[PDB]
Amino acid sequence: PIETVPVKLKPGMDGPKVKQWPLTEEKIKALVEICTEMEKEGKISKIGPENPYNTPVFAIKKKDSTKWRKLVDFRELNKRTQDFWEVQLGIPHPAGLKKKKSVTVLDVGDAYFSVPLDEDFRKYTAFTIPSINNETPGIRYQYNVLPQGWKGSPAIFQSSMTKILEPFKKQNPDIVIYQYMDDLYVGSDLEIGQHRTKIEELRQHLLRWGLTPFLWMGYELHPDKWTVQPIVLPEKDSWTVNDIQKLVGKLNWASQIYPGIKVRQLSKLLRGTKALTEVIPLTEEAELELAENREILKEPVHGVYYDPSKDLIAEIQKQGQGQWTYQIYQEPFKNLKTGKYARMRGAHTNDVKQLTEAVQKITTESIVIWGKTPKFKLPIQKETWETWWTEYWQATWIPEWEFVNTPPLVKLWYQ
Amino acid sequence: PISPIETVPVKLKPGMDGPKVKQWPLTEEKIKALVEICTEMEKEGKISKIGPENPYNTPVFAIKKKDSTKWRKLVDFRELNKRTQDFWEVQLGIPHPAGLKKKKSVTVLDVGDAYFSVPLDEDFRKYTAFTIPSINNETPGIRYQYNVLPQGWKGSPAIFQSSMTKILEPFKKQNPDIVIYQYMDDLYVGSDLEIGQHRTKIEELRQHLLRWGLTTPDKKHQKEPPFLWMGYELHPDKWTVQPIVLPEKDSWTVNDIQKLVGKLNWASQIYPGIKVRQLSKLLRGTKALTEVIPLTEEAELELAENREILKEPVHGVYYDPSKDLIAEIQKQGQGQWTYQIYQEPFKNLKTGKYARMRGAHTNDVKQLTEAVQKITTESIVIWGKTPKFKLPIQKETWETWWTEYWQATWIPEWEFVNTPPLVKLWYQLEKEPIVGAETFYVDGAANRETKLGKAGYVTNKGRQKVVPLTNTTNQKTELQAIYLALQDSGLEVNIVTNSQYALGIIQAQPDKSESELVNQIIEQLIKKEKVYLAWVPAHKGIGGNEQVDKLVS
DNA sequence: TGCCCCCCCTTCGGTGCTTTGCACCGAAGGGGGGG
Ligand SMILES: Nc1ccn([C@H]2C[C@H](O)[C@@H](COP(=O)(O)OP(=O)(O)OP(=O)(O)O)O2)c(=O)n1
Ligand SMILES: OC[C@H]1O[C@@](CO)(O[C@H]2O[C@H](CO)[C@@H](O)[C@H](O)[C@H]2O)[C@@H](O)[C@@H]1O
Ligand SMILES: [Ca+2]
Repeated sequence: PIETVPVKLKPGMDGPKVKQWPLTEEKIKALVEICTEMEKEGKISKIGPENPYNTPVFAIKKKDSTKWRKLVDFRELNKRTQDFWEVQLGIPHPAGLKKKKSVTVLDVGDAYFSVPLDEDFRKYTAFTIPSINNETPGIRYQYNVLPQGWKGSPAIFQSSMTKILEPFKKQNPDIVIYQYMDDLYVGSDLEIGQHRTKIEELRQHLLRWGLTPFLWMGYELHPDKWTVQPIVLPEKDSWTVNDIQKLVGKLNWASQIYPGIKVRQLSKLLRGTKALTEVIPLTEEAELELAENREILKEPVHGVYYDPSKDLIAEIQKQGQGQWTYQIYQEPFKNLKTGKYARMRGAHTNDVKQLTEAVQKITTESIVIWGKTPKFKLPIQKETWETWWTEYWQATWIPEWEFVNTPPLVKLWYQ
Repeated sequence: PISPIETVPVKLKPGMDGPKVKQWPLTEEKIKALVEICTEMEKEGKISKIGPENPYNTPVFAIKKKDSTKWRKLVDFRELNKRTQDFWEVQLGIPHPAGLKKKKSVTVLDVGDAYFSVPLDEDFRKYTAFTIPSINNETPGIRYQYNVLPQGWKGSPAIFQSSMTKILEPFKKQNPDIVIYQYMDDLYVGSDLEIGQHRTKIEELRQHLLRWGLTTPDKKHQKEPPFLWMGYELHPDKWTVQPIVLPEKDSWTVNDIQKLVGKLNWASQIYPGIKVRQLSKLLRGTKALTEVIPLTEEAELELAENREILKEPVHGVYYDPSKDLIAEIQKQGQGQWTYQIYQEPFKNLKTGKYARMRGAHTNDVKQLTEAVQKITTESIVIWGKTPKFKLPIQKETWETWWTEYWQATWIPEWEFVNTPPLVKLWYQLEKEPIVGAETFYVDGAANRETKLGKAGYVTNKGRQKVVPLTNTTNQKTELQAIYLALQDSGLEVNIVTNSQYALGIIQAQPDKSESELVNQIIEQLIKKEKVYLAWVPAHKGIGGNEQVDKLVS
C-alpha cells in the first residue's frame, strides 16, 4: 500500500545499454543463488529481450567478509537518472563528518528492498546473468523495488530514513550521520568503546524497523588522522649538476601551482656544459632562491576551494616500492587534497590490487569530505585494469575512471 | 493439446510507420519454387493471406540451404529493422567444446522450422506484409503476413532464443542430473545416466518440446558418436574440429588471402602454432578485393608451415573441474604468440594465438602481458576461472619490469618455463647519472613551414655536432638528436634532452617499433652498457640545453 | 542477395596531448565459425 515515486530520465537520453562482462564460476554461482532468492521474494522478475536496456552485474566480498554481495554497475543509469537535487531529495553534506575522531560505515542497502519502484522506471534496471561456456543464453532480470547501487534509491528512501533515525539523533545530538548510496556514515568524538556501543545501538535501532551484506558489519574510519602529502624539495649539501637539473625541472613544474616560485638564480648555476656528476657549490643568490622557494611551498595555494557544482577529479601516480600518491582537484593545479599511501594490501607483489585499494581509499575520503565520488585518472592500461579490478573490489559503489599514460619525467610528488 | 508460447511484446520506434519497399524483379526459377513453400505455411497456419487493408510490404527472395535440395525462404526486413525497436540479445557468446565435461550419454537434437514454431506479436504481424509475383507480374498475386517469427527480422533470433529457454526451464529444474547446451534450435543434452535412462529422458524432452509446438525430427536427431556439434566432432573422450579446406589456388587475389587467414584463425583453436603475420601482411594496403598479390618469400614459407600443421589430425580433450588449468605461451617472433591450455601434459584442451600489435612502440613483455590478458578472459568465458600460467620469461625479468614501470601491471599466478626464445628486456636505463661518462646535452628543431630542421648535441668534453634534416618534424629531430648522441658516444653515456616525446617512448623500453628511427635508437641502446637519460625544461638557461637549442634553432 | 552472436586483420576518422605531429582507440568492412 505504498505509492511509487515517479522517476524520469534526463530529457534527451536513453536508458543504459551496457553489455554484461564475463564472470568467474564463483561469482555466477553466487548471483544465481541470490537472484533465485530475490525472485521468490518478488524483489526482481524475469524479463525478455524486448527490454532494450541492460546494466552489468557481478558479486563482491567486503573487507573481512565471507558471504557474497550482489553489486550492479549502475554507473550508466545514475548518469542518465534525473538528479534528485532538482527534486530536492538530495542529501545535504555535513561538514563536520570529517572532523570526528571515529566514523563507522554501515551497509543499510538491504532496507531499500522494502520500497517499490515506479513501474515506468523498472525497465531501466535490467541486467543479465551470464552462463559459463555460454551453456544457457542470457537470463535477464529487472527490479521491482528500490535497487542497491542506484543513486535514486537513497533519495526516495531518505523520507523514510529521517523517521527511523529521529529517536537516535535526538538521544545523541553530537553524533553526525550521513547517507551516501547504500552506506551510512556515523561519526562521533567518543571513545572507541563508547562509539561502537552507540553503533550497536544504531543496529538494534534498525532491527526495530526491520520487524515493523547484512547490517552487522561496520568499518571504522578516522578522518581526524588523515594527513596530506605536500610538494617537498630535498635537502642536500653537495649538489651534482644532475641534482640541480632535476630540482629545476621540479620547481618549474611547481611554478604552475605556486606562481611565486623563481628559478633564475638556480638556472645560472647551470651556465656551463658540465658532466652530470660534477659537484657544484651554491651561490649566494641561489641560496636565498632555494630557501625562499621552500617557504612558498609551505603556505597554501591561493584561491583553492571546493565548488559543489564541479566534478571531483583524482589522479594517481605509481611511485614503486608500494608507494602511491594521489591528488584530488576540480580545476587543474587547484588541488583540494594531496596524499600518499604505503604498505597497502598487495604491496610488492600486485599493482592492480594496490591501485584498486587506493581508488577505494580515495573514494571513501571524498565521500567523507565532500559527499562525492571523483573521476579517476588511473595509471594503468585499459585491458590490464578491466581484467582484474573486479577480483579486488570491496566497495558497494563504483567510481568513474579514465586511463592515462604519463611517464614520470619529473618526480614531483615523491623523491 | 499444446500450451501457447507466450507472445513477446514488440513495438516500433516512436514516430515511425511500417515498411513500404515493394519488390525487385525475380527470376522465374525462384518465383515458382516460392509459391509452393508459401502454400505450405498457409496450411500449417504460419501465414495468413488477408491483407487488402495492409499498405505495408517487404521484399522477398530465396536461397538454397547449405548442401541441401530445399530452398530457404528469406525476407529482406532491413527497412523494418531500422523502424523496429531495439532488442537486447540474450546470446552472449559461443559455447566451446574445451569447456565440456565428459559424460556417459550424449544426444544432439535440432528443432524443425524453429522460427516458424513461435507465435509472433499479434499487433506486429501487419508490418510483416510481403508480396510475391504470381506469373511474372501478369496478375496481381498473393499477399501474406507472418503469423510466426520470420527469417530476416532482427528480433527473430533473440525472441526465439529467450522463448526456447522458457520452455526448457521447467524441464531443467526437474532434472538436475542433465546438462543442456541450447544454441538457437541446436540442443546438446548430456548426462552420466545409463544411455537407456538417457533415451527415456531424451524422449521425455522430445515430448515436452512437442508439448509447446517444437518438433524434433529424427533426420536431425543424433544418437551415435561422433556428434557434429557447433562445427566440431565430439567423441567420447576427445574432440576435434570438422575438416578444414585450404584453397590451393596458384593465383592469389585479395579475397583469397582473406579466406585463407580466416580459416587459419579458425583452425588455430586446436591446431597449435598457426601463424598469419606474413600472410596477412600481404593484405595490408588499399587494394581492391580482386587484385592479384604475389606471395612473398616469408609468406610462402609461413603458408607451408601451416600446411604441415594441418596435415596431421589434431584433437582436444574435455574439461576436468577437479584439476587445475594450465596455460603455456610460446613466442613465435614478429609479435606472434601461441598458447595451449591443458590440465594434463600433452593433452591440450584448446590452443590459440595472439598476434595483435597495439601501439606504435612496444616490447615482448607488453605483448606477453596482453597475451595473458587475452587468455584470462577466454578462460573465464569457457571455464570461469584463471589458469596457472607457464611463461617463457624469467621471474627476475618480470620483477624488474613491473616494479620499475610507471603504469600498474600484473600477471596472475605463473611459473617460469625455460622454452626458448625467452622474453627479456634488451636494455635498461640507469636511475642515476653515470660517473665518468660523457654527458650529451641533446636537442632538435624543425621549421613547421619548410619542413627543414637541424638536430645535434654538445657534450662536457667539448664534443659537438649539428646535422641539417629535410622533410622532418620537431619530434623526429628530437629523436634524431638522441640517435646522434648514442652513435658518437662510448659504451657509457649520459644524455640530457628536453624532449618529453622522445623520452616517453624510450623509457618504456621498446624492442620493436613502427618507426625506422626508433628501431635504430633501439639497436644503439642494446649495444650500450650504461645509458642514463634525463629531462630538463627548455628556454630556462640550463647547462648545454641553452647552448644546443641555439645550435639547432 | 536477410537476421543474431563470437573470433582476428586492416583501415579510417575522431580525440587529446607527445601538440598542429603523433599516438591511441573504437567503429567498420574483409574473412572465419555457429544457428
Ligand atoms: N542461414 C541461416 C541458418 C539458420 N538461420 C536461423 C533460422 C532458423 O530457424 C534457425 C535454425 O536453423 P535450421 O537450419 O535448423 O532451420 P529450421 O531449424 O529453420 O529448419 P530445419 O527443419 O532444417 O531444422 O537458424 C538463419 O537465420 N540463417
Ligand atoms: O572500463 C570502462 C568499460 O566499462 C564499460 C562497460 O563495462 O562501461 C562502463 O564503464 C564506463 C567507464 O566509467 C562507464 O562510463 C559506463 O557507464 C559503464 O557501463 C565500457 O563502456 C568500457 O569499455
Ligand atoms: Ca533445425
